Amino acid sequence: MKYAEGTRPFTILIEGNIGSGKTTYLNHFEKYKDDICLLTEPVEKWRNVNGVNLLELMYKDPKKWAMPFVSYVTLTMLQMHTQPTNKKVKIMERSIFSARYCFVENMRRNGWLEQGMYNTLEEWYKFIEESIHIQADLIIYLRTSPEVAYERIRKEENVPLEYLQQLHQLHEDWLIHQRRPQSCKVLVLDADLNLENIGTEYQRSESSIFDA
Amino acid sequence: MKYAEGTRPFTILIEGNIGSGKTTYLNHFEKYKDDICLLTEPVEKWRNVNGVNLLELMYKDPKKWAMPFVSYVTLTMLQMHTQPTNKKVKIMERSIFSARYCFVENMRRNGWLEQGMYNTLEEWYKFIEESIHIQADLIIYLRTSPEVAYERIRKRGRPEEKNVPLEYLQQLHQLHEDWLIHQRRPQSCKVLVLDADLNLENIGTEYQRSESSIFDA
Ligand SMILES: Cc1cc2cn([C@H]3C[C@H](O)[C@@H](CO)O3)c(=O)nc2[nH]1
Ligand SMILES: Cc1cc2cn([C@H]3C[C@H](O)[C@@H](CO)O3)c(=O)nc2[nH]1
Repeated sequence: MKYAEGTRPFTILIEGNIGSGKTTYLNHFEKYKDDICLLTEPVEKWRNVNGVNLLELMYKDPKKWAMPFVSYVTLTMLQMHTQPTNKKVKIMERSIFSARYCFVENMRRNGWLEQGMYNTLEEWYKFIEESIHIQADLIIYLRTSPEVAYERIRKEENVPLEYLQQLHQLHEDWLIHQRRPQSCKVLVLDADLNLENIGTEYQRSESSIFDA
Repeated sequence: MKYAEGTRPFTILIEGNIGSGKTTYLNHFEKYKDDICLLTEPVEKWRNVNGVNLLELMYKDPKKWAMPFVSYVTLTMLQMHTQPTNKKVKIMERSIFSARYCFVENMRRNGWLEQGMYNTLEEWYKFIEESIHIQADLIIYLRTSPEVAYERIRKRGRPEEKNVPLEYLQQLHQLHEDWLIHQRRPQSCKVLVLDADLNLENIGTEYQRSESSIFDA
């Protein structure tokens, strides 16, 4: 058996470049937090590993901090995947899959993970796949232009357009092309548009809009 | 449930310093191969990781290769722990527990893992404890004085090991003492201690297999 086979709520992964409006799109589901297990990317855990800020240390010295940073990131996504709930729906911001097919892969290309390290991570991903139950029912792709993504990131971190281009192509390879092992179906939103009002045609029966 | 809760054979962990005679001790169980799942240190996997040799690189440049080396070593020990068998006894050379409590701790103390890396590895060990079933019924501790183990390493000249200083052996000695004698680590099972300053070539030989030709007519 795999670990946490009992965690099987309908599990939606929100995927997107930096600055694809993931945070906005996710905030819209808050009204449903009583019926939906809502998990936003755990940046604050990356900023504070028993004292240490792995996020700064990585965007400062990526050659040194890549392996440890992606290692910890991978753990935190694995916790979100395996996190039990009595709710019928889980929506996660990103996934172990975006860690493996996008961030790790870009880090290998940019030379921040040598072949030694890369091979070790891939061996772990194969072990994780064999050993840990990861419910993935649906992916929502917030698909952007790198140009549009770069504008949004200005509003913060020192991130070049070229990094966003790199992450865009890997997202295109995974979610549009089918060049990675594909767990589930993908729905694409044009995240170039403003998504402030997405889904608002749907209203909760409990909303004051339906009071007498 | 945890992964591989089905792998439940009586599992014995052989632990000791570099040079404690673990390879000799394990080889004496070879006559029991039909009834024991015998799993020796997977050094060969560490010497070829889809082409790369991680052991060399770690003893060459520990500061760079410590995080990767110990992460992969951890994986290979997990593969032995979780390996299924129809035999009633599994005997493993070392464990994830020596990786965590001895080798990772020693690399942190020697500055080859910065706090960031150590903390990340600890979070994973805690997750592995929670997620993966690790059968541990017995530890046999091949206890040595560092000086006797130093001498044994010299007499072998095993290329990677040759240049290990006495001070490194002392460090790993004290980490084994803290775990297997002092109980300063979370202890899963009982420990039996051999005096591995002595030669163990002939240990257990009062016991002979009935199938042995010494009991042929
Ligand atoms: C799964 C995953 C999330 C993630 C985020 N990040 C960075 C990019 C953004 O600037 C920041 C907030 O998402 O974290 C990364 O470098 N690798 C990652 N992998
Ligand atoms: C679990 C574990 C085994 C192990 C072996 N080794 C080294 C010590 C010896 O020189 C060699 C074979 O025991 O491998 C290490 O550096 N870290 C390790 N961790």
